Amino acid sequence: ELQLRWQEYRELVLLLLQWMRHHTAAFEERFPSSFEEIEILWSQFLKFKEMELPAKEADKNRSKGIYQSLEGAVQAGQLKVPPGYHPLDVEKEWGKLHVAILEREKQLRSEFERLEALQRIVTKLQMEAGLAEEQLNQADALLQSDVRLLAAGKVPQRAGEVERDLDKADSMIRLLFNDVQTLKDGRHPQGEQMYRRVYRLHKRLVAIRTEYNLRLK
Repeated sequence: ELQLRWQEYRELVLLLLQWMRHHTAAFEERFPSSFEEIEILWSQFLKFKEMELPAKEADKNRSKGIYQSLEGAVQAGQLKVPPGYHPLDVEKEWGKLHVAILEREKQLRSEFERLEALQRIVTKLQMEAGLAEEQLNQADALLQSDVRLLAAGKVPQRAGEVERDLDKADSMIRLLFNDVQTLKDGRHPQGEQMYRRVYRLHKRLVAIRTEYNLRLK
C-alpha cells in the first residue's frame, strides 16, 4: 500500500535522477569539423529532445502524483524522504537539464553558421588563388618576352609592368594567407593543407621577383 507507493516513487526518482545527470553531463561535453558531423549531432539532439525527453517528463509528473499521496506519511514522519528525492529536487535537476538542452540547441545552430562562414571563406580563397596564379603567369610571361628581347640585343619594354604585376600578386597572396589564418582560427579541417598551397604561390612569387631583380633591375 504505502510501502508499495513509496517503493514505486523511489525506484522511479532514482532512475530519473540517474538519467537527468547522465544527459546533463553529456551536454557539457564535441565540435563538428564538417556538415556531415553536425547533421549527425543535430539528428541525435532532436531524437533526444523529441523522443526520449517527453517520456521522462511523463515519469517526472507521475512521480509528483505518487508523492502527493505519500505526503501525509511524510509530514507525520512515518516515511523519511532521502536528500535529493523530494519533488523539489527532481524539479531542480529537471530545470538544469532543460537549460542544458536549450544551450545545446543554440550551440548547434552556432556551429552550423560557423561551418557556413568557413565555406564562404574557402570559396573566396579558391577564387582569389586562381587570380593570384593568373597574375604570376602574366608576370612570368612578360619576363620571358623581355628576356627574349634581351636575346635579340633589344631593350626591355615591360620592366615597369612586371614590377606592378608582382606587387599585385604579392598583395593577393597576402590576402590569401589571411584567409588561411581565418580558416585555421575557425578550425577548418584542411586549414593546414590550404596554407601549403598558398605558401607555394608565395614561393613562385619569390622565384619570379628574384629573376626579375637579376635581369631587369
